[PDB]
Amino acid sequence: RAFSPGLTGVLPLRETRHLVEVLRARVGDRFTVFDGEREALAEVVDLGPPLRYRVLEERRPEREVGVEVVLYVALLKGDKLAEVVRAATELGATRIQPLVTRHSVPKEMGEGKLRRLRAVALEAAKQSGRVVVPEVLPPIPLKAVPQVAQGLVAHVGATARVREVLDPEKPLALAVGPEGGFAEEEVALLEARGFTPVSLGRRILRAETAALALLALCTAGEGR
Ligand SMILES: C[S@@+](CC[C@H](N)C(=O)[O-])C[C@H]1O[C@@H](n2cnc3c(N)ncnc32)[C@H](O)[C@@H]1O
Repeated sequence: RAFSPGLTGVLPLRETRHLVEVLRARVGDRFTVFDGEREALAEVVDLGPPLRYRVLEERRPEREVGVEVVLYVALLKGDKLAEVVRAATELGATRIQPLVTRHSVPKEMGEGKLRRLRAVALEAAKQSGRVVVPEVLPPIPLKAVPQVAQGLVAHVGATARVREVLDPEKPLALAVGPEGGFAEEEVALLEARGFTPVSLGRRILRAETAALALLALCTAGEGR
């Protein structure tokens, strides 16, 4: 795959070189090009440089992470979850699950909130390139959080880095605590669901910044 800003048929110097120089490209070879916004298949026309290609068929850029990415975040005060669902949507979350935690101020979510979150979601995906829209389900209790093939819980009291446990091939389950945070009993209770504690640095982070940090380290970090 090559990088061509705009898919105009003119591969920038760097791209032209590597393909012909290193990869050893010739006239006829069918490769793909993308500019980050769209993509398509091509057929090396002239080696230039710059190498001029022939777009054969417009492709649909891979936008999804690859595995299911569930975000279990505690109900936040105000419209915080609105900023979370947005960033999370553009970060790869394929499903967002609000959680009712001991210290989570709000204990429930009205159809109005669940409405705006879904609105924000279906918009964030649209504005991120994603065609898939993350599912924003009605809140539930921690106890409901099922067993997970893989789970990471942003825990201030942890020593494990995400890049030391993250298994790219297996689905992903994330968990962030409310403004107050997860209760010592809640945390371990999640670990009993398959959630491995993870640190997001040596500074206190808002539930929103925490969900973003965690998410970014499991997708944007791995370049997926
Ligand atoms: C802002 S914290 C609540 C206050 C925090 N327990 C404290 O006393 O420092 C809410 C959530 O943000 C996430 N978080 C914030 N800072 C974190 C950190 N340094 N490491 C891991 N998670 C963190 C966790 O999900 C935490 O439950």
